[PDB]
Amino acid sequence: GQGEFGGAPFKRFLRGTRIVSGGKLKRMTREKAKQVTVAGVPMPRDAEPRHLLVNGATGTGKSVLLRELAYTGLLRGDRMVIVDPNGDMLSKFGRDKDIILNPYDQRTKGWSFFNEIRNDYDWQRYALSVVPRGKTDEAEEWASYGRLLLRETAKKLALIGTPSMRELFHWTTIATFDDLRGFLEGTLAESLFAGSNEASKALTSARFVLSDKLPEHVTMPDGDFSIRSWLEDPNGGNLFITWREDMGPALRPLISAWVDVVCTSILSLPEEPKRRLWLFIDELASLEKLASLADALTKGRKAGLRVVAGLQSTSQLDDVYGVKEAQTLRASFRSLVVLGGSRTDPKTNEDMSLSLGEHEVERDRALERVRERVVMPAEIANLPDLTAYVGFAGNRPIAKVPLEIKQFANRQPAFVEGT
Amino acid sequence: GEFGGAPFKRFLRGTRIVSGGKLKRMTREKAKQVTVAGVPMPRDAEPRHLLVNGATGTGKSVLLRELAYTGLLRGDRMVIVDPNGDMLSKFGRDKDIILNPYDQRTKGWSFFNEIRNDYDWQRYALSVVPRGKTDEAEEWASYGRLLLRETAKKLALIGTPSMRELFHWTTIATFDDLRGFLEGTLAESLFAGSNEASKALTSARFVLSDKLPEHVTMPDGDFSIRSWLEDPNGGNLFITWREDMGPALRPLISAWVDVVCTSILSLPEEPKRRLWLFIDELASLEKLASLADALTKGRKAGLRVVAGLQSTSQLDDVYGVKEAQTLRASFRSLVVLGGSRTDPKTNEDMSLSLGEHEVERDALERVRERVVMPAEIANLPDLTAYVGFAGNRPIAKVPLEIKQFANRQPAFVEG
Amino acid sequence: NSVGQGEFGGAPFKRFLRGTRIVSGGKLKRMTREKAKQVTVAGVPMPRDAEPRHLLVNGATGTGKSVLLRELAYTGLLRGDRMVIVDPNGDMLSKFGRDKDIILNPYDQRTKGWSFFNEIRNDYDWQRYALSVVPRGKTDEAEEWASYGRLLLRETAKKLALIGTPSMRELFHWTTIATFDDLRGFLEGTLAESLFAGSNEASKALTSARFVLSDKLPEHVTMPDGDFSIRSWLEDPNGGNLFITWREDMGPALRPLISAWVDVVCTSILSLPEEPKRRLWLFIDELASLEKLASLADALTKGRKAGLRVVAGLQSTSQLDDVYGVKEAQTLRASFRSLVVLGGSRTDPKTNEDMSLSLGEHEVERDRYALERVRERVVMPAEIANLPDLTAYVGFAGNRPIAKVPLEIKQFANRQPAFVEG
Amino acid sequence: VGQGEFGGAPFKRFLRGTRIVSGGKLKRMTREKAKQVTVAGVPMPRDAEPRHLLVNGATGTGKSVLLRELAYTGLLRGDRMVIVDPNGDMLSKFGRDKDIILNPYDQRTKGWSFFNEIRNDYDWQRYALSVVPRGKTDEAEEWASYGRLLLRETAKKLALIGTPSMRELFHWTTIATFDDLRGFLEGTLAESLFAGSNEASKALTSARFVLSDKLPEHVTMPDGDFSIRSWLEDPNGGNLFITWREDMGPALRPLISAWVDVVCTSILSLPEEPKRRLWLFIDELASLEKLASLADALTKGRKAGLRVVAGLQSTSQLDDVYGVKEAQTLRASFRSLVVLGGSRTDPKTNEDMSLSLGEHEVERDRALERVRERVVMPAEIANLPDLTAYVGFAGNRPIAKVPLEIKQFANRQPAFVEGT
Repeated sequence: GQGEFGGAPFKRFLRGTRIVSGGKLKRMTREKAKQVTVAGVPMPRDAEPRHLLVNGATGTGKSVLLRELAYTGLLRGDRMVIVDPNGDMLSKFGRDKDIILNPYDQRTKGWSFFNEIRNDYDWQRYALSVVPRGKTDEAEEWASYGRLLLRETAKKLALIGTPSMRELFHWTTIATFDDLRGFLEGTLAESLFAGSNEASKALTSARFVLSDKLPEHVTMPDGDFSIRSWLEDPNGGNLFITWREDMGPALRPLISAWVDVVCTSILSLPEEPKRRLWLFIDELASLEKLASLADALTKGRKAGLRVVAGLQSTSQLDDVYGVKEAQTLRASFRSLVVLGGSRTDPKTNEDMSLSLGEHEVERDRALERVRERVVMPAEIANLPDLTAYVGFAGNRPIAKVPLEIKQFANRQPAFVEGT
Repeated sequence: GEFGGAPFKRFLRGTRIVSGGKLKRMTREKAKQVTVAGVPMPRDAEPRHLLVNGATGTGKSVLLRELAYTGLLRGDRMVIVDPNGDMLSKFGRDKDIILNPYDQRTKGWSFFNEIRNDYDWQRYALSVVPRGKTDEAEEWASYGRLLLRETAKKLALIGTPSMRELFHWTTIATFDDLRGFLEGTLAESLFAGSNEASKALTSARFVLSDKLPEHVTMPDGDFSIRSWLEDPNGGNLFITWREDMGPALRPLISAWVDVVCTSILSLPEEPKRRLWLFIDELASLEKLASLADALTKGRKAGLRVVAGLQSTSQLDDVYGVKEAQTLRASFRSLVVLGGSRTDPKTNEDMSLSLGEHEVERDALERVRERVVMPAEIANLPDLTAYVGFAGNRPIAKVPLEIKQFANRQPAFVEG
Repeated sequence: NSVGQGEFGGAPFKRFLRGTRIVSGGKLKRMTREKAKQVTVAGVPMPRDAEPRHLLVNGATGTGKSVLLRELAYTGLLRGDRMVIVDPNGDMLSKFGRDKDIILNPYDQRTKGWSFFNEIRNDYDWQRYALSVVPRGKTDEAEEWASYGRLLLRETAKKLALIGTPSMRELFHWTTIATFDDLRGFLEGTLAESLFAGSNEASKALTSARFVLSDKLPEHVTMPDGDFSIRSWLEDPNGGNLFITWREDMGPALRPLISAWVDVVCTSILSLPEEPKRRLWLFIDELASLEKLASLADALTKGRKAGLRVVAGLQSTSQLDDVYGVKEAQTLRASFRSLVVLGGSRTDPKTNEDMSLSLGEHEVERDRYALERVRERVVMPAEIANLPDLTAYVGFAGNRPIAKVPLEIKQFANRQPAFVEG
Repeated sequence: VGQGEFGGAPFKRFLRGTRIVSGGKLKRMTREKAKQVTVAGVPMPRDAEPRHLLVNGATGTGKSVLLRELAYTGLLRGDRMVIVDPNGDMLSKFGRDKDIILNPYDQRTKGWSFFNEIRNDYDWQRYALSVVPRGKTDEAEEWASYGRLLLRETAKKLALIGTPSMRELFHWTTIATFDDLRGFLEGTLAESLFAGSNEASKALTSARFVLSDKLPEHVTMPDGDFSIRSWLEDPNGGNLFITWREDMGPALRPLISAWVDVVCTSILSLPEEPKRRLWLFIDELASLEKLASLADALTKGRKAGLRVVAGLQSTSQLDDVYGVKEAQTLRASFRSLVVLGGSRTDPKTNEDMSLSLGEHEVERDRALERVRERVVMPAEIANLPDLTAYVGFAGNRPIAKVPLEIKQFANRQPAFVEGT
């Protein structure tokens, strides 16, 4: 037990979590093939499609660690989608062949979920992306009505030839109740939304849900861009989802929609043994409760999906997905990075400490067997910023390593106001 | 050697851990057996079920594949909830069955094919409309089943057991027309008379509009899962689906699994019958109405259930904390492939399930400790499992072997 | 350290101080052995004074609960005791059923004819047995509806009995088939006339009642009719034993009917005339499979004068919480004074900890090679998780030590067919 | 060197916490000059009487025996008392000729209706609170609230028009048509409150249902002019036995609860009488409804000389009736405790009773060691032989494990006498 373990040195390590020096770990994870790095430590190739969760408070260095991972991944020639706040990564790594999705950036592609519909089963599939899962069981009940209204109205507008978001928005939120009812006639939603006060209530509810989710889909520049098509296009570049932060709350549902689209879509890609696709989520708890994320993290190995998500508050993720599902979600990331919580959040520091784990050891007093936290909650609360604990999936020791704020030159403007 | 902690002088009580080899030696029996991570399964443990708990990528599919394989080598019949037809492509024989609305080789089916007696109506309505997540959601499901069983019962009477017609009436016909159709059935007056009754009907329509879709588009036929179970030949059943269509087929796939679960309870007394039920992921299905009884009352029918579980937290979400516990407790044998290090709560849970032991070491010292620390589970290499069979048997840390199986058929064939 | 050797799975000790004492099966049999004729629990004679304080048999599936209950019932029959048995698949009926015994199973040729009408003696019996037909709601709201259902039930049935037509078919028609309006008219003249009319709330209440009754009454309607009265049967000294059977593929459908019968028994014994020598057993295979009974609790608490002895199996304490709710489920379990632990599954460490705790700890002094005082579980949760099947921990009420004893699968020949299609 | 009363290891010195003493030693300590009542043979400190006693124990542990002994010794002292007496057991043993009986189905019962307790105008809500006890849930209590409004206004009017009939009250509140009731209510405070919107109609409907559940037994109750308030004030009044045959417990639950609550509110109005001593025996606290006045009676009845003794078989059941918070406050209102032990099937309760008994800090030989431990382990409570109790009086008194004696009492009267 060396100067890597912050506690008392020991004679022998019995069981539990082993802690090693940053150098030792880099030595251990170093592999023949080209690798991406996590805080200077090469990531085991087999760990990539098992995902990485970067947990740490504000200012701890999450964006720095994600920037480095994206970079080294780019150096290896990997394709990737990046939920990029303020277009930071777009400005540093954006190539000419790359895509931009941002309703207010002039360089943005034109799109509407209509562009992702291939089969009839895709209507509900993407209605689930446009209208994410409700926060509460009741909110999800409403969302359920909203999706019905959405998929039926949209399916019809597509049939009559005018797949216009402006139209869809008019019918679902502007047309009088009765006119809407009439428009619905002939669709699976005709009768379901009529006959009782309950049915009328369900319709009213659906209207309200769509009135909240659709707005930005409307104002979003039209085009033929298809995320599904883009994913299949080998020569497709990388996708940068950007937005100015003063408009985060407004774009929350559109951005969530795009992330979810990617998540469901990869499950439809043709068997491609060599494909490697990254999905960078700056902050997992800032998006809405996504419907397909969980499955993408569990079933996207065949598609070569590699998800890297930052999380500033485990508590916020519980608020968004609910406690049970938030745990299942976090449990779907096999590799972890702890940047530490704030000393104002002892509950999170304990969680991170627990996550890192205990070790059983023998020390010279004869000999004493002692179980202890490899990293105490207090050590985490006092972690200097830009310092991280790296715990890759499987039987690997953890290591306290420092993050380096590499400098990257602006290869492109982060934002270009759309006219 | 096998115990990760400090070696000891004497074992007193609790969980005994043993080497993989020693366990194989202990579990080894005369009769032909199936294997769990290479460990022969005690014959008596088969009908007491096995729960394979482990995070993503820990090797659950591999373990279930081995188990199924060895059970096949023994000539055992089985039903397999098979995602992407992986097991169908490897073990599907020519006499075997396929249930998949989008696969050309699928059998035709509608729950109507399972009705023999009058009580079967509610029995299978429970399959088509699984238990609600919440008490309120189950209240609506309850109305949905009423509307379903009464509508379906009448169609069967007039001679038109059409899934298409069922769907029409339950969700397309106008409120008033449906009302008229229901006249003469037990649901006539129950759905009329007050706002509350109208609300109930509306709720029913919505439930059925969510559950029935895939039953309607399902290629129709005369195939009966009950008749299948009785048929000594029958073959094996592979319930497949392409994963990009999982969420849409969730209710139909759940319906089939539940149909099996209730149906075995009606099978004629058959002492040597052996039937396996492989569920890739228990928490991905809806809250099944008959699983629990099937796990508790299926010994006489020879039902052997093997279910994977990636998140205990997710099962709680689907069944509720109380009922999920009862459900997990219904499996007598356990396998732990370990949680992620991002889920310390689950590692603690598996550690606790593995158990403590009281031991003497060193003026000797008496100590109680976990045979397997939560931290040992979080650092478990993938394809490594802890096998804890039912009864008084020690546990063992054994490696899983990725056996290679050649494709003896195509996983999916579009219709 | 010449103590704890053999019985106690932990380290042998010098002196026992306080807490739970564990003894060998042989020694317990020695200690509970009594002069009078006794029934046995896993081969251990049950203290006579413990009989009317009830027994809870807790254990996961396959642990041997049925074997234990079978043994207890058998030894009780050898002593000539009367008993009611909730008998799944008529297993006990097939082995212990005699000619003078009764059967209640709507689909068995041998069943007696019955309807709750047969139990009405006084005016207060209408609500009393309405509580049996319509068990307590799972939730507060569900119970509110059941409440409206009992109101609709007792008033409708009361009138049918008055006009001379006590028909379950007529009762079912009015309560769930007749139109809202006709029902209202039928109710005119009854206590339910105006309670179900006048506002949307009242209409909603009526609608709710209809639904409850639509769920509960079915099997009562199809139940072969007759004049058999469980109350009269209990009072009949020469009455035999009652077997409540059903084929398991029909358990769910029969749940409310069977629950009704069990509850009828529980309320009725409280009305039995004082008979100091009366001994009546109630065997419940699985307590959590029945509905939330309205009278079980009082029967477990106030039935000693009637000579009521209840033996209930329980596979999941969690399932019981789900049926009765956590508070009431605890109170219910606490109503049984003697306990048997057949051990949970290793997949359920929470129940094993529960069972371990229930068995209790002991404080003991041990030689360190200078004495050490230590508190510990007599039985570790892990010991319960590794308990071989057909093994039980018997803990009788009062100051009795516990013992780890094996269950013997005694063989009984079929003295009658389990089920006879009707 | 710690002695035979503490079940654990003997110790050198006692430092702090709960002291356990032998039964004999405690009797010696609590023994007083004045005449006393006994708890499991232990004389009860006179100052502990008006601070109440809670007898906690599973079924068959001996609660009824203990309460019977207490009542008996209280009678020997000439104390007046109200007894919630199941099956008339105590009535049959201690019932004198001058005593009162309240039981709708016993021929010896007095005639009564809550109308008999109304003196002032504020008594209408006061006793409506007795007839319609607190709701189990916040919503149930909202309905109960509407029920009390309907009850007090309807009853107030019937009293005015001269026909204070329970049958009339019941007709209007649950039989008359919605509209007729509305008309009857015109002119009362409830006229407009129950009209004007769907919400108002819903409230009225709710009230009807509540009353339909609570009033039945009040209607069938033999009428008479007996007043519990007047009885309490009557010096020469005897004792009151509230009896019922157990097969009718559920049906009588609301009526019996009403009577118990009537007593609880009523003593708060009794004239200042320094020498008054009145006992209230409740066989099982959690079997009654959620009483509205019990709490105040336990807290403000010392001036009236109220002494409450209540049995409690399940603390969990009391939580169910009163709610966890209020149930705790209620139990905390009893200053003296008796533990007869839980069942071994209820380790949670045994831990509760163990904790209640408390720990002690002690010094033992084994250099000396300071140790904190439970005076009574949860396991000792689970193995407690029946008819054995731990007595812990209020204040700074040690506890003691004492056995209960099943004294025999001869039937001085029939327990029940079929009405009519």
